[PDB]
Amino acid sequence: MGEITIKLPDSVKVSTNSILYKCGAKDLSVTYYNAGDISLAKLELEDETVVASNVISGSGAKYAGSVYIWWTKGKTASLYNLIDNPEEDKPISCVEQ
Amino acid sequence: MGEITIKLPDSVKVSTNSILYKCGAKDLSVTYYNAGDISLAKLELEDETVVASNVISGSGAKYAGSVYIWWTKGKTASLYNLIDNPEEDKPISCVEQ
Repeated sequence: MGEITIKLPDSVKVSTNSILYKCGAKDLSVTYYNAGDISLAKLELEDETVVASNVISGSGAKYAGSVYIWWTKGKTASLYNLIDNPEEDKPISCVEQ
Repeated sequence: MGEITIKLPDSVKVSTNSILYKCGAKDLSVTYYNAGDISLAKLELEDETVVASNVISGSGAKYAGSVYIWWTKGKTASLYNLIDNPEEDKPISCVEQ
């Protein structure tokens, strides 16, 4: 296969945005998938490839996928692994590129 | 468009399972998208159509999407809306069909 096709119950428009973030000394390729309310972000992490959904948040866009939290405020974003850091308070900082 | 294509960085196999759950007196069509670690569930809710990702859990499969929590233990599953119920403790019970 190689690809996940989610068929949406409508003719909604679907957009794909890719961003390069630099997290410390590592690269991270994140691709966003937007279709109205639906918003996914595929995190191509070294540890495991994750597809996270946009979850409830107050400021920024919080994304939840496997054990990961991808929280983006603008060009900045915080990477949380909930097993490395169950408190969700010692994130890895990333910069958009 | 009408469809979300997530292109996976590999030739992993991708499977699609659809289930009918009955939640009280309503129907719910849920489709699961599995590709290794990656696991999504499109919830075709009356309120809004949601695509949730599999998140960290201890028992069952917990899925997070928008303000929704879809938690499945077997044929049973609990639907939480975090704005209706911020405590995540008064779920709507659903039965597989």
